[PDB]
Amino acid sequence: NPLFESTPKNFGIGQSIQPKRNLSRFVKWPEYVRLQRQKKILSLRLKVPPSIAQFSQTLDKNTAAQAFKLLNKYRPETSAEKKERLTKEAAAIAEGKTAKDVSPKPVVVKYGLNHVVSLIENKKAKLVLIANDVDPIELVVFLPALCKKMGVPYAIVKGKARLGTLVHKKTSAVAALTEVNSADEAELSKLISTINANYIEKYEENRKHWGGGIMGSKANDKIAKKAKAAA
Amino acid sequence: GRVIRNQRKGAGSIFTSHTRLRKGAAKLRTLDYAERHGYIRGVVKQIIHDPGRGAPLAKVAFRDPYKYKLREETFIANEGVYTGQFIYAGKKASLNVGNILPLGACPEGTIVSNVEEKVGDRGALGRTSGNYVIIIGHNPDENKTRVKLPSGAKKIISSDARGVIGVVAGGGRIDKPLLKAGRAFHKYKVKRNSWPKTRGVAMNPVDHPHGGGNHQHIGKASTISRGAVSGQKAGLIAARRTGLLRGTQ
Amino acid sequence: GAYKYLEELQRKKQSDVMRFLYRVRCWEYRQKNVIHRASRPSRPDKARRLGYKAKQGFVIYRIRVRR
Amino acid sequence: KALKVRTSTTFRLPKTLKLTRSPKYQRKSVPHYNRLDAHKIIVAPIATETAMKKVEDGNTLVFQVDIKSNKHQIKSAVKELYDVDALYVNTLIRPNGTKKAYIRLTSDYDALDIANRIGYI
RNA sequence: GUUUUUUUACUUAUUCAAUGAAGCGGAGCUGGAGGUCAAACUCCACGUUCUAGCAUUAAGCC
RNA sequence: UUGAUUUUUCAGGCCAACCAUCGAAAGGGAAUCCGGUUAAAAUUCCGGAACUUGGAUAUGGAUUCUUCACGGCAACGUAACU
Ligand SMILES: CN[C@@H]1[C@@H](O)[C@@H](O[C@@H]2[C@@H](O)[C@H](O[C@H]3O[C@H]([C@@H](C)O)[C@@H](O)[C@H](O)[C@H]3N)[C@@H](N)C[C@H]2N)OC[C@]1(C)O
Ligand SMILES: O[C@H](c1cc(C(F)(F)F)nc2c(C(F)(F)F)cccc12)[C@@H]1CCCCN1
Repeated sequence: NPLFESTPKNFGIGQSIQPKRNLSRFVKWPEYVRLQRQKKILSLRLKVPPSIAQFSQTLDKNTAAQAFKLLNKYRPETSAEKKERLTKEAAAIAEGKTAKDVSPKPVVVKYGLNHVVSLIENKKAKLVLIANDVDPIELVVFLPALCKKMGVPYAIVKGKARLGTLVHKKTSAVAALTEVNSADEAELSKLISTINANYIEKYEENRKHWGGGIMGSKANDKIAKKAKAAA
Repeated sequence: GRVIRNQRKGAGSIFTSHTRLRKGAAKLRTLDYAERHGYIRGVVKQIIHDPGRGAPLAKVAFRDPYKYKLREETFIANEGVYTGQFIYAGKKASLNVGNILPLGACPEGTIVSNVEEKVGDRGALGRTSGNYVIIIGHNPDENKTRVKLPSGAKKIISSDARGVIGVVAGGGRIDKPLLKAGRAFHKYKVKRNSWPKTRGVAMNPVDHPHGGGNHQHIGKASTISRGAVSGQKAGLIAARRTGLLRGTQ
Repeated sequence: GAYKYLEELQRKKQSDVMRFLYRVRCWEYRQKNVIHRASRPSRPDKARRLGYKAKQGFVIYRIRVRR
Repeated sequence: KALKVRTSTTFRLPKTLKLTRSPKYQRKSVPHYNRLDAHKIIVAPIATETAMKKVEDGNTLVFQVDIKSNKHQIKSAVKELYDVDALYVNTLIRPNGTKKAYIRLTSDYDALDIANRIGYI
């Protein structure tokens, strides 16, 4: 016991060498890291026009979970599922029968930007989900206005990768429903009522709301002290 | 005509500085945490001659704050600094000859050398033998200090800029005449190729604007516009006045 | 489809939306090398009109040139 | 969310797996045979009067050798061709551009007997 | 209501500088003050100065 | 760099300030001398006597039960002496 003394190190200026602290704040990151962080910052600093600022307000966790719950019951055919349907149809036509009979009409999610745009323009889409992170943004920046003019309920959802895995792709810009089964019409109606309150009913007043204009943490510190001085 | 000697100097071929025997550049320490917030102690190891320079240099050793390692710095030696002396650099450093302090921490009238124009540039002003910078006044609200330079000019510098207390050593070189072309030869042998100098009026017209004529004479005014072009700027460039200076300035 | 909308939108280079996009993208492009590979066309409709297809063996590069 | 601790400010290229080549065809169909075998290393004996004097006295055999061969290859080559052991090999590039080797045999061998057996004396 | 001039605020464009991108910004502990009169409201500091030594690979506590 | 494991795979740990390369037959730089010998070579051959570097590895010695040697006031000494 008397041989285990306490030898406190002194880390003041001019004293013992500084210990290994966590210096992640001071790291010299590679150039691509710095570029992608400053891209996000610069989009926050400037004034964002309302057309782009629309995409900043996405469905909350709960409503998005409900949307993807409904929307997962209508996923497209995988390669294997289509393969089996095709062999079944081949059997039917090697008999006297045809393909239309043995396979029911499909009721699936609709994806693909050109396809979904043309579905909206024909008033065939009942619900459109738009990814918030599409780049270049002009691919979907007009979509809320189009859906408004066509009276098609829409929601800016989070995740082109989520929409992608819904339809067995890496990413998907949009996802749409043209129809659902009789058992699901109630939940689709409730979903549409919930999202219409934030998106299609607010579209005209969001047309007037600019985004961005947000300063950094140190600049917000300077403003706060100026606000307390006059206080 | 021909490219004049003025113009040839900028290509830097035979006119680059002769630097083999030089002893490293003389700079202050980098502004680090210790100098911003407290002070750091170093010890003078050597006072050495730097060829091409009139002022001696001081080799001063410091501990590295962040790793087990010794850091050597090359300072311009002020008069009275000796080998073995402890040197203190930082915001909290005492007002002693050889110490490095922010200009805001020095009272009015303090003599200081190797002063920074901008904070952290490691020294720009008052570096030659016998010269120094005087602190004239402080403007704490603006965090500015007013100083007097060797040329007589007055300047405003940030109070966070540093200087070294005292007068640069080696002062008084110019009080003794060189006496000889050979002494001038040995002087520039370790500086650059600027000596001897042929007079422009002793050349031919190809060589210089002053060349030629059946007597040696300039032939037009030697005062040249600031807006003149290269090949024309020989003589007294943009002179406000000429002739013997009489009276105060 | 969407390509017609993109065509007509890219003709409004002085609208606030396009001015914002051009500012941000010009800064980004100016941060990268004078010549760099682009992972995809920034104007897919324009690229389609000029012969691009989203196939293997089609490549997009970006370059800045002094004015 | 769970962020790395970095005790250095220098970011370095991370370590990634380096695979060995597994080509789907070999690049050279037939490997080359030995380019300096013993018969190409030793070109011919040198039997000038000066050379044979070195044979008679210093137990040294004198040969013309390939310009590209070194002392190790020459030692091995005489071992494989004549079953002798060299004490050393001294080499020389002649003014006509060919290489000459002065090979002194160990005391276990008689250079004159080996030279008679090789056939040039 | 849109427009010219002047002035001055901002920071992300752009520009200058330093570094092996090491301690920035804000808050808070600890103290010392300002006589308090409501309880912490303002301020300031926050481990190194007789000496040409030594400080590196954490002790200790839960 | 080790601990080794053979499994030609691992397990860690230590750091990466600096370091492409070229640039001297007078600068820097591991180590050879004497005698003899040829028509013509020699600090290169022959005879004798050494040295340096890189490696392997055995014996002898030295060290350790006060574990990593003793002596001298000291300057310092020694065949060794983590
Ligand atoms: C004249 N004195 C100035 C003083 O006025 C002030 O300067 C600010 C400067 O800090 C601001 O700017 C600074 O701070 C902002 C932000 C953190 O507030 C940063 O975004 C910016 O990069 C930085 N340069 C600049 N936008 C206005 C100057 N008057 O601070 C610096 C100073 C030298 O003391
Ligand atoms: O401003 C003056 C002053 C002069 C000088 C001197 F000229 F000697 F270098 N040095 C001063 C210093 C000094 F640099 F630290 F020595 C500090 C403060 C004032 C000084 C006077 C001197 C008497 C005491 C009051 N300050």
